[PDB]
Amino acid sequence: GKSHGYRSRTRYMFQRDFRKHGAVHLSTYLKVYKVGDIVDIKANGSIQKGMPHKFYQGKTGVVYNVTKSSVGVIINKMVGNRYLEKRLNLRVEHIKHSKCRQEFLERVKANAAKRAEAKAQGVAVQLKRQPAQPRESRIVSTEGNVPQTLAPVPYETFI
Amino acid sequence: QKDAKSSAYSSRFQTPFRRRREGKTDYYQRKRLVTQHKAKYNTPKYRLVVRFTNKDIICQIISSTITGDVVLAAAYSHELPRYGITHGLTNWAAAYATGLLIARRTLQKLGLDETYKGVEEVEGEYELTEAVEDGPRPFKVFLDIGLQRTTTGARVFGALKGASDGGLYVPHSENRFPGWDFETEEIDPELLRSYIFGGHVSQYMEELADDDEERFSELFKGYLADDIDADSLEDIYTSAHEAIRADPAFKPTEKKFTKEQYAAESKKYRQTKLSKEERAARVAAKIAALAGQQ
Amino acid sequence: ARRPARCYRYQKNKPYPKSRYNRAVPDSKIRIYDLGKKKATVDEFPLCVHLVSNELEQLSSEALEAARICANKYMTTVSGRDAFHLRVRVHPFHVLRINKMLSCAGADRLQQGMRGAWGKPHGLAARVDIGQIIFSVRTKDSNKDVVVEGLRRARYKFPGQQKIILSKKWGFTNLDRPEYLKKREAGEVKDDGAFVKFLSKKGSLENNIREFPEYFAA
Amino acid sequence: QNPMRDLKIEKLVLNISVGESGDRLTRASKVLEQLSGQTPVQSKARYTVRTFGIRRNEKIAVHVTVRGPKAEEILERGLKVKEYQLRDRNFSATGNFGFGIDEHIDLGIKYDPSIGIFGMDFYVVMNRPGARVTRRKRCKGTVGNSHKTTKEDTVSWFKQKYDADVLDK
Amino acid sequence: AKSKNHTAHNQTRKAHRNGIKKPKTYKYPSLKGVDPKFRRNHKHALHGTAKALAAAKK
RNA sequence: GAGAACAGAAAUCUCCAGUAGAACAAAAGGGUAAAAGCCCCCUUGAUUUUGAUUUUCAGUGUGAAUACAAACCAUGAAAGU
RNA sequence: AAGCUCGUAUCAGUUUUAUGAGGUAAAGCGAAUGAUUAGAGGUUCCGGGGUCGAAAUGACCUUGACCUAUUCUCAAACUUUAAAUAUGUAAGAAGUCCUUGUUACUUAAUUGAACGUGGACAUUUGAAUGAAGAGCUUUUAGUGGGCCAUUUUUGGUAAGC
RNA sequence: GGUUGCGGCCAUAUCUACCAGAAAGCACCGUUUCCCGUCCGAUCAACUGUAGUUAAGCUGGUAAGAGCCUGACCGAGUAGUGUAGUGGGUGACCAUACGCGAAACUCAGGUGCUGCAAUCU
Repeated sequence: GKSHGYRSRTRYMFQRDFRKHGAVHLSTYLKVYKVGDIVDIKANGSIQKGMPHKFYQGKTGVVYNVTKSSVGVIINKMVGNRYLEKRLNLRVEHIKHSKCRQEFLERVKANAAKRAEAKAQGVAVQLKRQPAQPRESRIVSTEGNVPQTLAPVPYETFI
Repeated sequence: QKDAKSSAYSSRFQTPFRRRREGKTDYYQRKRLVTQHKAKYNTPKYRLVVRFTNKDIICQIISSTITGDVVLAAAYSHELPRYGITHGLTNWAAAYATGLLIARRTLQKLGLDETYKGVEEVEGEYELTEAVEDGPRPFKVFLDIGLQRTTTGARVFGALKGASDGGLYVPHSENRFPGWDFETEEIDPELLRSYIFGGHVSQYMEELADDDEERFSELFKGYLADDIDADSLEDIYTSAHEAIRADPAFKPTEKKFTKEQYAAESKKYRQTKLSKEERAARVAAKIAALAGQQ
Repeated sequence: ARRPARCYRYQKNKPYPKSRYNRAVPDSKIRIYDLGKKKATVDEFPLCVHLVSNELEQLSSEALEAARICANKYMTTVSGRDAFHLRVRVHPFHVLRINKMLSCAGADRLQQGMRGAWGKPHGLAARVDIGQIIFSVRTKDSNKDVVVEGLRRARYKFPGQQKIILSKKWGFTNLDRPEYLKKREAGEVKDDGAFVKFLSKKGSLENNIREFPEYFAA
Repeated sequence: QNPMRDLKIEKLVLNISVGESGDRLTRASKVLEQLSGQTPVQSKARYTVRTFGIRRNEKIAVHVTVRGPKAEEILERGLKVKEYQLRDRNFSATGNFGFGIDEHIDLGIKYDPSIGIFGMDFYVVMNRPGARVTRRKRCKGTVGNSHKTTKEDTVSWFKQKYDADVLDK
Repeated sequence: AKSKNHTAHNQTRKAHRNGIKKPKTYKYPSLKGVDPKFRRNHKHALHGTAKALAAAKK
């Protein structure tokens, strides 16, 4: 018959790594996790206590409560036509700080800095971000770069 | 030829970290010694680090950070001579004094010298450092011994008893001190009290100072030259115990040099890499010499 | 007794090899893959002729056997027993399956139709892609017309389309004739039983002097 | 050079592998007791063979590790049985040599009528000072190849001491 | 008589008519599943600030 | 792989090599090496009180599990478990 | 269907930027596992045979395994590497920065943790495009036999299976 | 810069064969009276730093070394793949249009960096 357990179809998903098996480095435990920190959930096969479900591998969440050795995470889960709020308890081995939020914070610092310097002269610093614009004109010169003409090649078997 | 490994075996070998390869860090235990309760977000889980080596006793208090472990206080046994200890810096009594030298030293810079005086009279009673009323909840540190094995009478635990007598709140049990009884689950303080003062080396001084002289002249010679006898083996350590409490200030040394001349004299005795151009010119010469039919 | 090759010409199923999940299969009906002067050295056979596949299909292990014998017989009786070395490049590794049904009248009572229709092994086959070499024969340049006719005759034993192509490479190596010739004038090549070992600049220098000595005694 | 790379014996092992368990080992250990001076320990059985008649953990053998001057003391008088000749085949690649004897009646325990007659499997392990880096828990390293005992080094040391000699090979 | 066993057909298209949007995000989320030890502390700390501010803003 | 009386391809003993090519009840897959493996010591934390949560899902039940809170202990020098 | 609260926003079957996750396609086997073609070179105190030998840990020829460097070909339940298309999170005012009040939790320590007090930063206020109004509630119908096409894919020789 | 104590990243740090290492330190190294564990003071418990030795450990260097790491218009815009056509072909399959784009191979380079403290001609 059919077989739907907790770790069904997780063969390669919780497979450890290439050449990284064994005890985990202690930067994973030295970390400090606050309420409201944005985290991603990558499991660790060695640590069996406090593993998440397969459904949350690679899913990013936010910390709501913190415990002695583990951490609670808020996850929104698509079921039906909606998002149902899901709460997970995870040891800090299967949780790592989401770096996605981080580059926005460094953007705020420059964004706050540029406005502060701009108001001294009022130049409309244009703090927004722009997408990649179409290129503008240029002059390409042929000193020592004279064009060389290429032609289609005939057929050969090479075997 | 026999100890030849294929490229298939070598490629897939995952090396131990760097100090598992040196047999230096029992990471399985260290994982317990530095991992903090998360709700204590940034509190440093300090650690009484005593590591035993030939000809020296090393005592340091260490916490752990991601970029590396941090030490605030260090006590050694080669700095005990300032208290009048030049012989036997590697016994259970010197391993005691360092636990007392560090305790005053680490409590100095913490400002907790006025309180938590510890056990001023040396008696050997198993007594934890009690928490004083409306006081700063005395300083808490923990042993790590590493790969050394815990037994009864091990000299790693002269450092702990040397620390609690200094006021450091180190949790411990009384069953691993020398003098503990296996038949009846208790310890006799009198026999332990001697070992604080060197009880084991005490009687062996006078018992063979007169019976055997050929041996007693080869070793224990420094005691003979310095005229140290068995009866004075206790009051010299009493001076140190009151010397530790007097000046734990831990003045540094002069190094007889600076950091620059230490490197400058050592840069000329090392060996350096061979240049990429030099390697190829070394390859070409060997071809023309060896394969060139002389 | 055996189904026509029509029924398994196309790659419809995933590869089904022999493993611990089959544990019982009929053995391959081709077991010899080297013919002629397989003992020959590298440099007596400068010519290579290939028979390539222009289709994505499956060749039966037993069609390979029939093709092998026909090409072997012609070249032996015309060119000589030791004038060539014939290698069947592709090996049959795919297991075919049959769902046995009763061929007698009244069969519709005891065969359960399509229920539980997972078939049993009754044959093997090879899987060949576009341009995959099927046969590679190495011989002397004077033997061109013979081995071409040999593969042309063996081409009649295979389903689909096949091409006969001269190889730019020297024998069974992967270097073309001018490159092998300039790597043979120096000490860069060392004879083996049928292949040749090439010198390379990576490795310990003392080893590279023990083998290919004339490369350095210039 | 050669300041502290002298060859000295690590230990001396005596093995007596009986095919059965019973009253023999009780007295087979007695000849080990008096000859060595130290009590021996039994050897269990790792797996059943059902042809030697040995069961799981049936205490089929007994052996004792001897170290120090007594092992040297046992070796010389024990090797006196072998009349001071020895095959080089008895020497191993890693640098260990030994010998076996039948009828221990020759030495020490001369007949001891209660125990009976028994043989021994002598074995001598050599090393040089510094071998504990392979044993010590901290900084457990590997001896260098210069300091490593060789098969020819063991046989040469065997000639000089005891003035012994080696057999054909 | 046999029938169809299971398909997900037309299930995603039904899900986009009244679709699958993220529900909401409120400020001051619930305290369900929080460490009780910190929660008892929170009440006592909360009362102290409220009473202290009440006296200052009496 | 090299060696030792009976003793050989399989007894027991020694050394060297050895990233798991063994074992961890069973099915298989992950995991695990100063251990999660093998041996020794002590004990019942396979205890007590009700809550939250994951899985399957209707965000029902049942089973399994996760991290907690309030007691009583075991072990260990201790960190901790 | 009835509406309800608001009036362009806590929006979106889309793209961009930044950051994750994955083990498929391909690829690979002079890399682990397993399968698999061919010879070459070596060693047996320790494989089977023929020759010279009473035998030797004596020698010679062959066959079997064993080791080394190669060689041909592969895998749904093999894999070092590893796409495409898909998939989670973020792109602000519920933000950022500064000072300090509470606590029965935590720390050696007014050390931290959470919540607040006071102050500063407003229309390029923090990518694109669009928004047809947005968010919410109650109730109730029918349906709960499906089928076809390109692409992916399993069983079957196949099938308007 | 060497060394030691404690670590961070966990091979650019590993493995094989050699060479060298001044000072200090680590080290090997001596003993069983003392507490402690063994068949065995071998590991270790305990003691001395004195009778000694750099032989090993460790560090560095060497090798057209093995492994590993880095980069490349090196293979290669190749394999593969999203999207399109009343394209081609009996079929198997293939070409074309708008996009994304490997791996093996080849070549070149490299073979630990670093935090706190103490300590060193």
